[PDB]
Amino acid sequence: ITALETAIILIAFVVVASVFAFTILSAGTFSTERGKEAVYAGLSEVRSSIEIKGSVVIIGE
Amino acid sequence: ITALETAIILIAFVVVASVFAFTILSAGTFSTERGKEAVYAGLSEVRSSIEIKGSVVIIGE
Repeated sequence: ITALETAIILIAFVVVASVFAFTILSAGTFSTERGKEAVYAGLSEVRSSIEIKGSVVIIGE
Repeated sequence: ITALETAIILIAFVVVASVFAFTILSAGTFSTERGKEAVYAGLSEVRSSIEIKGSVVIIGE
């Protein structure tokens, strides 16, 4: 009889593998998305800056 | 392939998987500490200089 029952365990191991595979795919997309987001944020930080030109003290009276 | 034997191999693979994971955890902690210690040691050496101020005097006898 080790054939009809053999099918049943076979199906169960397939299903859990597929569901497990489903979750890795979703997790991978999220993780890589955050990675590129950090690089773009870092570059914009360095590029921004400000310079100075002159110094005048006036008096209203 | 009845279910009875299938359980036993399952347990064995989990245990070796667990035991291997524990070793990685401990190993990673040690390596991290040594890397941290190297940076502190390097910084201290660079900042430990000495100067000479004034002239040099010879006392004859």
